[PDB]
Amino acid sequence: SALTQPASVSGSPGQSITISCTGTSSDVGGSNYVSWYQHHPDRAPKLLIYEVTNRPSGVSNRFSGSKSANTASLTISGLQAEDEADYYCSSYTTTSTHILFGGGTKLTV
Amino acid sequence: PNITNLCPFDEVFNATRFASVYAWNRKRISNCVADYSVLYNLAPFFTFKCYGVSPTKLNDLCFTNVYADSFVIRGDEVRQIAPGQTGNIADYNYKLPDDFTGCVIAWNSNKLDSKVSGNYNYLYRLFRKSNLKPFERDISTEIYQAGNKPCNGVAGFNCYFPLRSYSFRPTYGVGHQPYRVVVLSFELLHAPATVCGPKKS
Amino acid sequence: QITLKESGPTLVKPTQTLTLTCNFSGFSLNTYGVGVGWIRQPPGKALEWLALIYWDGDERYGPFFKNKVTIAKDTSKNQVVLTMTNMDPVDTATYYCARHLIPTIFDYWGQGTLVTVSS
Repeated sequence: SALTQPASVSGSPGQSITISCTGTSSDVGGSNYVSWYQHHPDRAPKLLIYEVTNRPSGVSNRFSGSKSANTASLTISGLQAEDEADYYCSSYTTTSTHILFGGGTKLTV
Repeated sequence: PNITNLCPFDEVFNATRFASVYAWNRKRISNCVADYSVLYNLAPFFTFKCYGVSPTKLNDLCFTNVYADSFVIRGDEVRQIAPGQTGNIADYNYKLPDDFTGCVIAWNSNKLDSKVSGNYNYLYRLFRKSNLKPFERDISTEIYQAGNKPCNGVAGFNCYFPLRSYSFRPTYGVGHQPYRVVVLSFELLHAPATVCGPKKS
Repeated sequence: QITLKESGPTLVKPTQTLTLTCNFSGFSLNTYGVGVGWIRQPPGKALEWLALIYWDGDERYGPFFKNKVTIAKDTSKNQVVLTMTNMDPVDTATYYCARHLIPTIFDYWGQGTLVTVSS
């Protein structure tokens, strides 16, 4: 698709790290309702970000989000081995109602 | 005075579906004790504008009857509800009298009425032969012939369907999201009042 | 409690047509606003969006598989059914059924099931 994401980003536990998802100005650009999920190995996905810098109940306030001119980025602070999983970015697109983001697996040392 | 019954404001504001603009429904409110605090309890009101009375002094007045008209319209047309305005939504769908007294409330509702690729079950008139007198509702959808040649049967060349459909998506910018509008009408102090707030008689 | 479950096969022939079902417990599809969507993910790559169904019979399919997929609902049995044709070995994937809302694209993802295409 016309939507991509970096393959993998690894960060040291106890230090702030950020994983970014990229798109195009036409399909997503300056739209809204961006989302971010995490997928654990052999476990159903759950929602973590549904609006810009917004999280539902059962809050885990350490996670944060940000939106830039043509990209989005999720920041995790104080990494643990539990954070080690795949992370999917998500957004609406004009040409189709899809996300198709590759997702970068988080690693810890 | 003697009566004590809460008015069904929550039966209108908390309603699920709002009808199309060309066939707006009118609900009559009477024989109840008004309370205009829960009305303002909602913060994100895009517009809450009163013409005759002032909103801060709505808690000590008696009304002969109340009427509520609810519908949904585009954002760019939300300013075509004040009396004396003209356009393509105030000339063929809902016109207000010049001496209108009451309050109008409108708020954004893109979170509910929108669809992933557009909603096609909301209609509005686009073609008509003349402007309508205030507070008039029209339902007929006869084939409207435009040119000199008479039309019949099916539409087509210069024969247009007098209706059109909206399309609401979470991708349009501000000014196209479906805005929900409720308009209140009432007259003041000329008859035995059925709607009254708390009193100090 | 709100739960999602999936039911279907694992070995489908290329000439056969895949069928899959999802059961939801905790609400009704008849309510104004809620939708149900299907997400597939082939191993080695990302997930994918197939189709979604709304309360009042509105249908939105994938832009590239309009002529192949077909979904339907049964609120009297709390079931949603998906059918796809022309199986190809690349269709090997894990499938999920999830809730859909206008503000939040997907909320409750199911456990899903892996299906493969072979002899």
